[PDB]
Amino acid sequence: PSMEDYIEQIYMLIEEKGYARVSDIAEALAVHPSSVTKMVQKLDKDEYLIYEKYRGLVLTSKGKKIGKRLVYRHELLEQFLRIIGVDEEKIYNDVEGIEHHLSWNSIDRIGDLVQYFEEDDARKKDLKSIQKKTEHH
Amino acid sequence: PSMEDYIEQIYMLIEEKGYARVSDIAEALAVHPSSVTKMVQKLDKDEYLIYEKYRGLVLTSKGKKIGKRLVYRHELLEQFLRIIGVDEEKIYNDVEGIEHHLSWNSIDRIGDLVQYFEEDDARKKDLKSIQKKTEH
Ligand SMILES: [Zn+2]
Ligand SMILES: [Zn+2]
Repeated sequence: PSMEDYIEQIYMLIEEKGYARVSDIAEALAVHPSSVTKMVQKLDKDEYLIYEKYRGLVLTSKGKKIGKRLVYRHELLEQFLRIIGVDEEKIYNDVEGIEHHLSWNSIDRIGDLVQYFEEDDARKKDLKSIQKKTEHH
Repeated sequence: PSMEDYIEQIYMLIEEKGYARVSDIAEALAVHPSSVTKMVQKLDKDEYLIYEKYRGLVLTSKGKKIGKRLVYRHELLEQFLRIIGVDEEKIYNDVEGIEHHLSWNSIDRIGDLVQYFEEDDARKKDLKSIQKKTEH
């Protein structure tokens, strides 16, 4: 997991539970707690989050903005693969593997693509028609 | 560099030069020759290629089929990012980063999408109109 992977999951946990426990981060990323503590320290140093005494892990404004961006990117990519017809079961793992290796330019263009299809269902129908061609013929 | 990264580059060198030198593979993947030798041995064990006392490394039919599919995948993804409007200069690095992490289902669906736009320019024009809209 990259730094973006950690911030993405920390943001999600804070929104889901209201806080992000090291044990919960470790579970979400399927890694050892030590790996989390190491990354958390790096994120603290880079000012993405803090840990004032008790209370707990808290994202800084910089961490919150990036986290929101990452969840947006994840959601958008799933919608993209869903719209173009990828089997639902395969969508998550694919987004997991590509999301943090795409420039913002690509993300924003994929965003335009999604809007393109959402704007007129007729385009989705024509796309399905093409899938039928490339299917047999 | 993953196993697929190596096969993709080896296939390309063979198509370009007619052979894949360890040094050319190291330069293409920006890695040390030692890492190449290690990977080549793994690829040999896995039967993707073999070594010849006079022709260097040769891909087996399994390696050739994979290599061809990898180059197809790379080219397809570049065309996809290109048709949807990504700045040309950013396309290569994006494809390099995602290409070997997409299922065939996704690759084939992206293939249909490319055909969808290549079939009627009006669709390209309409996508451009939306980009102007999302631009506000
Ligand atoms: Zn994600
Ligand atoms: Zn490639």
